[PDB]
Amino acid sequence: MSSGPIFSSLVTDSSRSSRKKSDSALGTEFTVVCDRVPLRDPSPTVQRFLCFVFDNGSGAMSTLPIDVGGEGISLSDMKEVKAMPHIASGCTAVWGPPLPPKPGKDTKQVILWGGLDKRRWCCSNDLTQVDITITPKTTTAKVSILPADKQDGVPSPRTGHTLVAISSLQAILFGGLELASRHARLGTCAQSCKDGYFYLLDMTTLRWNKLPLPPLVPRAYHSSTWVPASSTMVIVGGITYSGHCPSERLSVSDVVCLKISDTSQYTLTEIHMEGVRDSYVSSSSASALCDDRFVLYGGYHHDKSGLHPPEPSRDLYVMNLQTKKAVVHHAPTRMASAGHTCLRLIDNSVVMIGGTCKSVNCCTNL
Amino acid sequence: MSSGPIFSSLVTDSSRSSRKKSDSALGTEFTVVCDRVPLRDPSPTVQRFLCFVFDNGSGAMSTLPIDVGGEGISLSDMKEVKAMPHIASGCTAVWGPPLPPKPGKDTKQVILWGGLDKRRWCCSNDLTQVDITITPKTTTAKVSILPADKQDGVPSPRTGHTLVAISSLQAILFGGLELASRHARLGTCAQSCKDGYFYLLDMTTLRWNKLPLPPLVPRAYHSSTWVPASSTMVIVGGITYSGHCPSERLSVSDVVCLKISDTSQYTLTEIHMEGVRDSYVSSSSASALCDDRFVLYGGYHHDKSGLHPPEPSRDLYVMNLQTKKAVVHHAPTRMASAGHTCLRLIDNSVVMIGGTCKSVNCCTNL
Amino acid sequence: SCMTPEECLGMRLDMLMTKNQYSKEYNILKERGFSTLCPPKQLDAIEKTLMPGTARYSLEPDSVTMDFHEYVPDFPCPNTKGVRFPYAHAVAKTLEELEDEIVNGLKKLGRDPNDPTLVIHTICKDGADGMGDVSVHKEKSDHLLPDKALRFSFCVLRCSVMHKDTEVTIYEDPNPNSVRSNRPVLECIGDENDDGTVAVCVGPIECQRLLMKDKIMRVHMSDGTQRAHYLTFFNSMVDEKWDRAHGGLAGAGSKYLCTLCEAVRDEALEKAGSYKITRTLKKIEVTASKMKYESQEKDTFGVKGYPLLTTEPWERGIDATHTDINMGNYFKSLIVREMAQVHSWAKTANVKKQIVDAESKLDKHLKESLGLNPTLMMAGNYARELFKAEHADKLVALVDKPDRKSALVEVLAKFRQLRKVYRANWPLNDMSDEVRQYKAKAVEMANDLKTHFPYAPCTNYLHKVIEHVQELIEHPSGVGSVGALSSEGNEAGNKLFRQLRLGHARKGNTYNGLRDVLCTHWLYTSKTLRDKAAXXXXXXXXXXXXXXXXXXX
Amino acid sequence: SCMTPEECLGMRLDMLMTKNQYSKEYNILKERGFSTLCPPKQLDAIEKTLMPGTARYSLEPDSVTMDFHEYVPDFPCPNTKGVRFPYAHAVAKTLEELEDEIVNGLKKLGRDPNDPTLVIHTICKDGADGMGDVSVHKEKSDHLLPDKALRFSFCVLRCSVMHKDTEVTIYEDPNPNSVRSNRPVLECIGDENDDGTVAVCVGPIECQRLLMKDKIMRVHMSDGTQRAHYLTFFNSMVDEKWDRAHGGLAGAGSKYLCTLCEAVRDEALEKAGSYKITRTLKKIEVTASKMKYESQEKDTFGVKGYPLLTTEPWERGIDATHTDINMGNYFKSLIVREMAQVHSWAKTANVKKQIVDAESKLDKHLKESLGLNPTLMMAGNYARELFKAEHADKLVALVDKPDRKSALVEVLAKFRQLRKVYRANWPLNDMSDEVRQYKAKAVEMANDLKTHFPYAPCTNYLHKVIEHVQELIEHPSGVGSVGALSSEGNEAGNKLFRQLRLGHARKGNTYNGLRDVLCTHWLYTSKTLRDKAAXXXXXXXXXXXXXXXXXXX
DNA sequence: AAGTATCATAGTGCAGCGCGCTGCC
DNA sequence: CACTATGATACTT
DNA sequence: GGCAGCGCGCTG
DNA sequence: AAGTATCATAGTGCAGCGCGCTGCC
DNA sequence: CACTATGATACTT
DNA sequence: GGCAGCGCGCTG
Ligand SMILES: [Ca+2]
Ligand SMILES: [Ca+2]
Ligand SMILES: [Zn+2]
Ligand SMILES: [Zn+2]
Repeated sequence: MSSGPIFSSLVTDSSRSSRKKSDSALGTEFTVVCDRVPLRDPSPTVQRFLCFVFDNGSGAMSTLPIDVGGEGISLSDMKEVKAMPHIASGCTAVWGPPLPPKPGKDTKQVILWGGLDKRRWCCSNDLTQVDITITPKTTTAKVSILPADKQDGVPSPRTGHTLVAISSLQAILFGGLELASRHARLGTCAQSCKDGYFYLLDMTTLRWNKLPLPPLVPRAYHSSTWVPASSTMVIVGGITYSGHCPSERLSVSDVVCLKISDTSQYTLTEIHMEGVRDSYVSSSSASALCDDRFVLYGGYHHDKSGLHPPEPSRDLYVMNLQTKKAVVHHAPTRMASAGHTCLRLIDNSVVMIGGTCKSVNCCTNL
Repeated sequence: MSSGPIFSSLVTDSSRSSRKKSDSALGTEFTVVCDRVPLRDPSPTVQRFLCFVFDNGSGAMSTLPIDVGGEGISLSDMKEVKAMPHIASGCTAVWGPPLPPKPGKDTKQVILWGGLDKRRWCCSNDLTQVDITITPKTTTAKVSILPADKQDGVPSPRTGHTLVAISSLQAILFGGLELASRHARLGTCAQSCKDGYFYLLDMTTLRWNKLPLPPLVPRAYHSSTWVPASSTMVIVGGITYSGHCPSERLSVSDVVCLKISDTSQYTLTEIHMEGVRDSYVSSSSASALCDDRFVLYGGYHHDKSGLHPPEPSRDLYVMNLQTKKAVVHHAPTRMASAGHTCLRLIDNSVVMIGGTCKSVNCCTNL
Repeated sequence: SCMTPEECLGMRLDMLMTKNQYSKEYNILKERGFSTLCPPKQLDAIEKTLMPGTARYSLEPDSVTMDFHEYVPDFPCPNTKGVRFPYAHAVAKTLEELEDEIVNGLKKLGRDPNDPTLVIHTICKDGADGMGDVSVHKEKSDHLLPDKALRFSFCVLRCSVMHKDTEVTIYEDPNPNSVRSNRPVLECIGDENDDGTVAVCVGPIECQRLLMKDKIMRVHMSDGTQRAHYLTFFNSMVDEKWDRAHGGLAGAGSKYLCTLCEAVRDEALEKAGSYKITRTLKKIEVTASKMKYESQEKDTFGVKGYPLLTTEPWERGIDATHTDINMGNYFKSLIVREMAQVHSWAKTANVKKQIVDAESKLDKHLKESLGLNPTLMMAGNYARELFKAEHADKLVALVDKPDRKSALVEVLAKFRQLRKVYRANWPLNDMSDEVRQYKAKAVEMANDLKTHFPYAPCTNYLHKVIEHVQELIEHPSGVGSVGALSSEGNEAGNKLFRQLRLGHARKGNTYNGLRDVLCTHWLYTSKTLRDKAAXXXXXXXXXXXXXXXXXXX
Repeated sequence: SCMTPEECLGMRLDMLMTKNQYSKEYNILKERGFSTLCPPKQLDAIEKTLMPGTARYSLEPDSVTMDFHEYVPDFPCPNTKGVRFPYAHAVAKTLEELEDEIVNGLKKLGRDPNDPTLVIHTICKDGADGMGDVSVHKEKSDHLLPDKALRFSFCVLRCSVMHKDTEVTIYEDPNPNSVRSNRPVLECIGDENDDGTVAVCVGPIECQRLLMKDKIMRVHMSDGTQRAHYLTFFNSMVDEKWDRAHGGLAGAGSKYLCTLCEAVRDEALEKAGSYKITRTLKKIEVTASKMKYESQEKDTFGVKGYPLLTTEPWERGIDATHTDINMGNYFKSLIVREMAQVHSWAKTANVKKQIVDAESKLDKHLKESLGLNPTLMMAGNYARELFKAEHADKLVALVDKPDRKSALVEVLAKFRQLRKVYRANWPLNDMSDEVRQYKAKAVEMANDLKTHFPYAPCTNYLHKVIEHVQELIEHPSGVGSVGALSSEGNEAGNKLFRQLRLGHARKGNTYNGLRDVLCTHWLYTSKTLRDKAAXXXXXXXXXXXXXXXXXXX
């Protein structure tokens, strides 16, 4: 069921939590899986999205799960487990390879890539493995930082992106660059340096094999999430390498492995849409999905100035890219207070929507 | 047993009292009676001094009893009963006439006289009756303020003194004057105005019948307490009407009703002593008694300057005025931190000594 | 070549140049050899001229504020140190100032040096207020100094009642609610909550003020000829916390809310209009000669009173400038109560979460277009943004259900329309139809709260708005306003008081330094100086309005 | 007749006269018509002369401290606003100042305009420290400003190593631990505990400092002929809270107490003397490439370190002036512990009542002869009373059992005798036998604590006294002291920083006003100005010592 | 009568963190 | 054994 | 093997 | 090139008290 | 519908 | 008939 109401979920009274009212969702990056062991409601009915809403360092407390049950949202646990050596605003990529099972608990591997530094204020390419394992009533964690020793074909460290992949050992895509200041650089860092490259990243063998294509150089700061079920993956706008030309987008760009039974024939195309107004990106993030279409937020809850168009604002854009007659409509826009920082919650063949914000800790629902 | 040790009594932890550590003994004036109904230790042994250590207004909290048991000192009660319409630093005179008894409680009448004002900063002659009654485990109070309506032969309102009397209806003596500022007075209030008069004060009939004598004018700011058992009463120094001539005292002055079977033959004499050094008064208060002699404190715990002599300091002076060979010796001086503000605790035919201070809430013991 | 010392003395004060810095500039241009400013030995001759106490009536300055002995601790002297003047000399020296103004002020009649003929009717105001958290020194003693200070000053407003049938105002001191027309009387380091001390320092000043008031005086042997005056005063700078703890009453009230009328807490009705005057003293004595807490207990009380009533003239008191803070704490509170759909003013355990969260939302939303950093202790600059003619939509923009939005803007619009009565310096010379209709207009404004809101809290200043303003301005032989009678001239003076002490005046000894605060703060506010200094003509540009364009720039 | 503008510019700064006040005095003496000071349009010509960035090396001033875009919120920009300079121009403009000093400083040799011959070896110091609770403005935005400010400045001390075999110091800047020889580099409004920002503002200044250090430069095209210099620095104004949270280590420590050695918490032994230098970075990588919290955990650590080690030269750091506060908080604590017969440093539920009561007694007794108002956050003026040669008996007068009294005075007497090593501006030119015996003397001083006291707490500054001072002064190619290398010149500068902002500089807009703080604070400290202003000759009175009498008066 | 010198002192350094115990799981 | 800041006033010039 | 309290001491 | 005018805003008003409920004696 | 305070700079003289 | 908590609102 798409086009469902707001559901401003229930806030935290800070009665058994820390002194933040759980408002520390600013600068956060995480993942979530519909998964078993209902350790937050032992009922024969409530299927539960298991989740760890904090996976960061200098953004917040170190890591933290959440009480995303079947329907409602509350608190169920407070961690500071593996207390903050971690990364800045980086990424939170696709789950790692599964491990041999145990009688009572299940295994998880999280990859973290890219980001700033809370100490040097420069680039970082912290490839990070984190082992996560869930038994009932508690969990554990292990940290596996891997610097450039195990890294083969090291990509340039850079600012910001998301990462998508087939669930084992395959391509992980399209970081976003920094005009980094170095020694003798501090004047006029408004230049434009570029790579704009494919790179297939095997998850176990740490090797960024760059896939062959004549490279479309621009537009690498935001993107969408890869879709299953006659698969596709789309990049969305937000950058012109300079911070001076806007990214008023009227088209999309499909990066997709063409014949997915093997991993071959990497091509590129663009498709113009039934454009509602203009300017797909409000220079911010949407990246979320649906089951036969996209769910793309991102607009200005507060109208920071678009450079050339006076277009962008907080509403939802939904793209019918799965249709060969690729058009753009809207769902009924639940104009809550939300905007400008959303994170996804998808499900296949059905619409089940969750989301976070900066400090308006709420739920985006459709 | 005279000449006994210090007994710095046990301090209050402010665990069940107010936020003062009972250090509010500055500017206080009270009375105390060895009396029955041991409502602070129901034992067949512990005779108990019953007491109400606060009887003031602007000095402290309104009124307050104390845990002066038989031997030791602690807390036993906290009042703010009849919360502060009361007097400033005034007096605390002899107990009033007893009332018809009740099955379970005993009656008390307190007279308060003289003092400053917390509101006008001038004289006050607040004749005050306070009804006090003690049952077990609680008490009660009533206030009877009487201004000059019921007053006959109104004396001049004035600064400071103590008051002594035979236990019913007889003479109450020797206030201490103010060089009060009025309209057109504020320059050079270092003058000298005088009364220096006897006045017999009937307790019930409010009449200050001034007893006939050719008046010794000087030395009315401090005095001692009237003594039973071949009675006598003594005045001690502290004033020269001016604040500019010191009161280095080497003699005493006996005011005593001569033939006490009636109340007649009011005479006056002075007796020089076996003077140890000089300067009986440190321009402050002693006024306490003993059973065959006096107990006279008063010296400088901090040496504020005597004007002509560099004599006065914190030790105890004990006068052998009961002996016809009237001499002055010392008890072994328990040189504690005490001085300059003492209040009395006497007993006939035995030495039992208590005392208070400014903020060093302690016990003077001999 | 060389110059006039009064020119130099006027030069120093607008700089707030400390005395050593003037000595340093004198030494620098002396060493360079320029015929320039006067030496400081030329200053301190005429510095003792303008000090008070150089006239007579109908010799050491800077008297100590204890005036009793040191060596004898019999009186319990409370912890206080400061310097005061005799009040009458401070009146007379200011009377010496405006003498030349009266010379050019007796116009269209003349007859100037006629002493028994034309008696001048002057009228003024005064008041006092405390301070907070000024630095403490070594003090070399056995008792502390409790951090705070008392100041008492007084202004001069009008000088014409007893004149002709053509009774015409001739001098108004045009600022007038400010610094540089405030002459100091009392500066001291003390404290006023566990007080004890206002009857020591401020008390005798009021006991002198009683002998001052309502008497024809003469400024005796002024300058050649004398000049008479009829002194009149108006004590209203005594804002609410000072009002009752020395006007006898009880601060929060909860039974009688006004220091002019007798009114129940729970009355949002038409009016009270009663004017209790000095009756309370008698109801002290009935409580004093009979059963202090158990006689006439809430029975005869027009108003509760504990003490015997210090400073005298209780028929006159309100402030204007120190009501905008409570009006803002009223209206922003009402907007917060409207923001979440709640009722019944409280902080209930299931309501105050909504209240605090909506207040934080209003704070962030007002931050996104205007400024509010703090939460408690509002400032008058934050007050005046909440009543400006613009920005009304921005203060209500989160409030949905637009009928309540329209009513909430409408009540504020009534408040802007009828706010011009107070904080106007001279009504009865402007807006006089509003002056003659303000009682019915304020009854309508309280009626707007009455019907569009079932809450109706009446705080201690709404009763000082919907009544006690029409008749107060209307009243004969007063002044005829509240705005120029306000109490802001002390408070900006307090901005000077730290500034003239914290690394300005004598340092190293408390009593010797506070005297030098008071001396230069008395010299700071002579009109004989400010008419001689900073009075030039700017280059005219046709009234700086228009060539024919551009109301801005 | 008319005057020199540099004379006027020197006249303004010692007054701290704001620019409008100088315009007002110019207008007053212009209207009176006196040939006097220069107009401000004559000032602001040469005001841009002394600004940095007017030389070359081996054009807009006042650069913004963000230097990236506005319209694109992709980088999470932290809450900070301020103005900085390029560091090298700030070095070079000060190098332009002392050029004429070197001209009269190259004495007994001469050979002055010989550029490849005599290369001058200069050496200096720097450091930074935060602030607290400066007022916040409207700011017209959606994020606040967290109350505080960062300042970074640097001094100049010596200019002679690479000279002759007769290697002679020729200029020392005689004050030197003060204001008016501190040139500013960074002023900004920010915060440093939830920091994020020191790597934004201070970080690139240190990354420039690395390119600065240890290189022969030339002040290129100075004035006619050039002049070369060899720049050297010494970062030690970085007092303890700054030291470890950006020197990698952990503040309270409890395992390794010094930022120079490797030492156990529980060692009151002879010495450590080890000098860890930049090794910790490698022990970051072993924690970084292997098992962040579970590899070499308290196993290989000479010292614990979380991050990858900002500002560089870690072999040099201590302060002198900011140790008297902790020495006083040590010794007054020891006197309190002695006052009641207790042991075993703690606040136990049956001991801390005795501790607090004895401390209150000591506070009142010290008040009855000297001054101590506060309790927490001691001041350096309260520090220097506790080490003066007198008043020793008054600090121990309540302590009975006179053997402990004699030992308590004796330990302090050792401390006075051996305190002259630090807070001396130039040892190795005075007290040199104390300099060559201070290690054994401090071992004796720690030995006095060792035997007369079974307590022995070793706080973070006793290890910076009983070691790390002898070898630190003894060390080759350093400076040879700690006293003139201290960090008080920033802190009195902070006294100026409120003073140049709180109602001094441009107001109404934060970023536009803090720039005008920094500009006039750069102009405040040119030696080219202070040599031209306030330099006269006082009237001599035979050295103000004696006729033949009266060491006082 | 001009000019320093002396007297005493205010100004400003203004919360995170990391132990070391503890039952307590 | 930080320096720089304040205003009388006693003691030199 | 944590683990979150006191409980406080380090330097602010 | 001299001189105001305009632009926006900081400064300072900085805890006692007295209700009105409540069980709770 | 307090006044007094700050420093560029755009717009008059 | 108190009575000392919350519990807060008044004006600071
Ligand atoms: Ca006040
Ligand atoms: Ca600091
Ligand atoms: Zn009223
Ligand atoms: Zn060390």
